[PDB]
Amino acid sequence: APKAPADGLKMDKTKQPVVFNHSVHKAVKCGDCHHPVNGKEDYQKCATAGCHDNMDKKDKSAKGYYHAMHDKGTKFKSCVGCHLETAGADAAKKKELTGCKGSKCHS
Ligand code: HEM
Ligand code: HEM
Ligand code: HEM
Ligand code: HEM
Repeated sequence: APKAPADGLKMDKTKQPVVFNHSVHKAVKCGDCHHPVNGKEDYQKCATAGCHDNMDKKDKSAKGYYHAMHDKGTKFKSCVGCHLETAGADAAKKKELTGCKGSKCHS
């Protein structure tokens, strides 16, 4: 099977890069993130050409990179969407896990 990479990976397609740590996410199935495409979990980088390669942050299509990391109501939970559910009503966790600045994603 594909193996989880080391912690400390940088997502740096944008001027607001974010560090992603697989170990913290080990209770999430791999294929919730590396989701099926044409019936097979796809482990390519998310912004591979033909994937989430649209770097317009207002785009809401299946190519919109920002959309795939931030929005609710998506077919697979996004970073922010899952974090909102995790934080629940806890305001401190909302800031830490979902804040647009001063959060664990963005300084
Ligand atoms: C589950 C144990 C699991 C596996 C296996 C896995 C693999 C994996 C690989 C091989 C990479 C590197 C891709 C590359 O070629 O650079 C990678 C990268 C990311 N992953 Fe992952 N991953 C597993 C689990 C999870 C889970 C549960 C999530 C979502 C909460 C997730 C997310 C990511 C992200 C984001 C990246 C970086 C990709 C990018 O920036 O394009 N992974 N993973
Ligand atoms: C990389 C780990 C990665 C992430 C993160 C990601 C997220 C993502 C979301 C949140 C959706 C749902 C969007 C919605 O509006 O419903 C989604 C959907 C699709 N993706 Fe994706 N995706 C990641 C990786 C990849 C890769 C590597 C590809 C291209 C091979 C890709 C493609 C697509 C496609 C197509 C969709 C729509 C799927 C469907 O409707 O069944 N994603 N992704
Ligand atoms: C989407 C690519 C994504 C990112 C980015 C991300 C980041 C992230 C950070 C920065 C933390 C805090 C710990 C750390 O520094 O690593 C964190 C914590 C949790 N996450 Fe996450 N996360 C992304 C995606 C997802 C998805 C899609 C889910 C749920 C399906 C998820 C869940 C969690 C959980 C649970 C934690 C731990 C929360 C806590 O309070 O410690 N993340 N993630
Ligand atoms: C709060 C809802 C919030 C905002 C607003 C926000 C903005 C933001 C911007 C402007 C970018 C850059 C987009 C571009 O193309 O210029 C960006 C990028 C990423 N973000 Fe974000 N972001 C908000 C919150 C969060 C949170 C809480 C997380 C982590 C759960 C997160 C994650 C990401 C990821 C991943 C990226 C892409 C990093 C990269 O590849 O450079 N955002 N965000």
